[PDB]
Amino acid sequence: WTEDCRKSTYPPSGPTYRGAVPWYTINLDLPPYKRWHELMLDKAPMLKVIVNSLKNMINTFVPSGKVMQVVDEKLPGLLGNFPGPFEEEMKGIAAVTDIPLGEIISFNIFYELF
Amino acid sequence: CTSIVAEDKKGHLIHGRNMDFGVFLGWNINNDTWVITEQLKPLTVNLDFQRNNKTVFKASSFAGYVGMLTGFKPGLFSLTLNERFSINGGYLGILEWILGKKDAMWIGFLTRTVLENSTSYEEAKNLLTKTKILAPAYFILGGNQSGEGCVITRDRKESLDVYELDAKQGRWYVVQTNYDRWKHPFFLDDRRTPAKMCLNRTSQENISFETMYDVLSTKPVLNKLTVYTTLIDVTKGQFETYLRDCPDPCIGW
Ligand SMILES: *[C@@H]1O[C@H](CO)[C@@H](O[C@@H]2O[C@H](CO)[C@@H](O[C@@H]3O[C@H](CO)[C@@H](O)[C@H](O)[C@H]3NC(C)=O)[C@H](O)[C@H]2NC(C)=O)[C@H](O)[C@H]1NC(C)=O
Ligand SMILES: *[C@@H]1O[C@H](CO)[C@@H](O[C@@H]2O[C@H](CO)[C@@H](O)[C@H](O)[C@H]2NC(C)=O)[C@H](O)[C@H]1NC(C)=O
Ligand SMILES: *[C@@H]1O[C@H](CO)[C@@H](O)[C@H](O)[C@H]1NC(C)=O
Ligand SMILES: *C(=O)NCCCCCC
Repeated sequence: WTEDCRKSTYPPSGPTYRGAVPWYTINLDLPPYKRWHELMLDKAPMLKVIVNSLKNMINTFVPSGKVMQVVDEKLPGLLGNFPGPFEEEMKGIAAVTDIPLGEIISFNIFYELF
Repeated sequence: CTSIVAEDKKGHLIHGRNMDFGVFLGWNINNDTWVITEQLKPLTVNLDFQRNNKTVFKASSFAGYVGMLTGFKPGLFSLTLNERFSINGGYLGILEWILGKKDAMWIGFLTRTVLENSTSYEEAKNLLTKTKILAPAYFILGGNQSGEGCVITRDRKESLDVYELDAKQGRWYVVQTNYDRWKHPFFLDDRRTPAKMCLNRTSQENISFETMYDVLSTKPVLNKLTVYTTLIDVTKGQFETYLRDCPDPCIGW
């Protein structure tokens, strides 16, 4: 089932539209390790909520702590170093958010992981 | 996801997409939402990537994820990525990478490389068509001239098909959800057909930012998984994305 094609929905308003999204400027002239510093200082708490909610689904199958030790201690070396800017860009994000590198990587390769 | 590249009567290209994601962490039975989808909306950010105080490319991404799923180079081309499903998906691709074969690029990284470093629509098109990847995907890419819009259905090591615009034959838009165009959509999740009926009712003349946002607001093209809606205009340099909600009643996927 489908709905009647909607009319006059732009500019966005109503219960269809949660809100505008903010702009951040990422200066590529900065080295990759410092590119995300400003953004991650403002967004670190929200991403920490995801990793929590990620731990709860994992916990329903196999205990989460033991799972997360392996992702943090053994995954970064298992996958090796990522090409180009990404190893440093993710290493920066991991340090500014206090989030282990394995979890920042798991977030960034979630497509391949499905 | 749903990605559309339309072409008005005067050859102007509109690129619109919905970003559906978040089935993996389960369901919020208290307010009828997906756990991840709600948690990705406050993470969604717009990014003006600059070099020498000049915009290289703009994008919509989730904070902390360095790859690019939605973006454009102003006046050049626009690129959105849709998830493709396969037998083993990334898992062979990941396995080959660990055991040592690193001749292939991660999916978020390649569109990031293409948006940051490719110079033209044809250059972007060639790289998305023939670059080895670890998992299948859909690349939906529009340009700056008329007729420059296509969906690239990708295997890990091969381009299965490239569906391009042909206004002379009456094809003024290209739609792509999460299923191969020649195949049928999963019975329970057909958003490609309502997307077309809405585009068809709207007509080629009337296609615009407003009508494009109209079709991406029609259920089920809008659904509980829809985190945001981006409308792109490469020639005009306009790039708007909006957080979405689907209040009950509304389909889940
Ligand atoms: C259905 O219920 C969910 C849980 O009650 C809602 O999820 C919450 O949405 C909030 C806003 O979108 C999130 O806000 C953030 O919360 C964390 C946790 O305390 C704070 O650190 C953050 O500062 C805060 N906001 C920002 C901008 O950082 C909640 O995290 C989030 N809760 C969970 C468990 O995910 C859904 O939004 C709700 N949906 C609807 C449609 O009602
Ligand atoms: C885009 O291309 C440029 C140049 O080809 C890359 O810039 C170089 O990247 C390497 C690795 O990060 C650095 O060691 C160099 O210092 C960079 N040079 C310059 C001039 O920036 C850039 O990495 C590419 N971007 C992506 C996303 O692949
Ligand atoms: C469009 O893109 C091409 C590269 O494919 C570029 O040469 C051209 O300057 C761009 N703009 C116009 C108006 O053609
Ligand atoms: C959209 O159809 N599939 C969307 C993107 C997957 C996002 C990976 C983090």
